[PDB]
Amino acid sequence: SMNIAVVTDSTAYIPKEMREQHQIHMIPLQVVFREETYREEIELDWKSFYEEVKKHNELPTTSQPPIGELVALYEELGKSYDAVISIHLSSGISGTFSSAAAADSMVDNIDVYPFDSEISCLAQGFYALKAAELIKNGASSPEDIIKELEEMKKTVRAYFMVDDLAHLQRGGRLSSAQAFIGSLLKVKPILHFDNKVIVPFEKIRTRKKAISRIYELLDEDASKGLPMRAAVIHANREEEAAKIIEELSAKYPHVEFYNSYFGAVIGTHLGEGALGICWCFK
Ligand SMILES: CCCCCCCCCCCCCCCC(=O)O
Ligand SMILES: [Br-]
Ligand SMILES: [Br-]
Ligand SMILES: [Br-]
Ligand SMILES: [Br-]
Ligand SMILES: [Br-]
Ligand SMILES: [Br-]
Ligand SMILES: [Br-]
Repeated sequence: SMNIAVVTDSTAYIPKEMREQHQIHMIPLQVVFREETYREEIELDWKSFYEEVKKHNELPTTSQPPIGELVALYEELGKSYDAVISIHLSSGISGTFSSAAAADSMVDNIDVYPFDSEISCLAQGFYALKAAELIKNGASSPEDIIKELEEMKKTVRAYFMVDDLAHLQRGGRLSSAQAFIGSLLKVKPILHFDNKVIVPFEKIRTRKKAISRIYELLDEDASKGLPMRAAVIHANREEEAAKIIEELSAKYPHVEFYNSYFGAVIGTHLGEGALGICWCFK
């Protein structure tokens, strides 16, 4: 029956060729520099970001997409589609989600179904892949697709570490956590999402130990022998990510592994040297 489009914001970091394969449209968030503000992924790739930042001593900030651009995308989309699955980074770390919702009453020709992925990066990307796959196999209810995504959210996991805690501190997305701890985070932990916001998952002494702990955490799901997607995400640490994927994929042939990155908007908050691993059931 009805035609359903799929949208995600840039911070899902789905490779552009893969988005084309799967019919996934994308709305960029912004990275703000001293002179220029860019639309990430389209106007600034991840290597340029980390290169620009260190060779200009940039202290970038980020912005959600202008509500105007969301509306324009939906209006355009609505000429060929009845509904859009609009998938976004956590409502606890960005106003993007709530702008997608508010943009729905601003467009007549399409029904927007905002989905709070309560996460970001390729973990959020995974929801858009599932949505496209469902749509490809004749999913004709936007509601049924959303139900599907919410169930999948039950088993999506992500753990990550940063090199310098200062970037997160600066961007403000450790506020909730620190509001609950009652004080200031000084030592680097494993981080994860809990109730839509970033919080320490566990105290750890070294990055090496953090990775090994995350391996254990992955094994808990990877050991069931059920089909999975997983991504090792880096902020300018591609070789390190590749060694991890080399070792992990050998160990888990049933887990499809992606080498992915923190782009300009997310890397603005995590900082170069950040590393994480996420996964979910296919
Ligand atoms: C493999 C692990 C992936 C986990 C994803 C971590 C996301 C980093 C959180 C901080 C970024 C906040 C973005 C704010 C954008 C805006 O200004 O609205
Ligand atoms: Br792009
Ligand atoms: Br329409
Ligand atoms: Br509408
Ligand atoms: Br479905
Ligand atoms: Br630090
Ligand atoms: Br926060
Ligand atoms: Br660490």
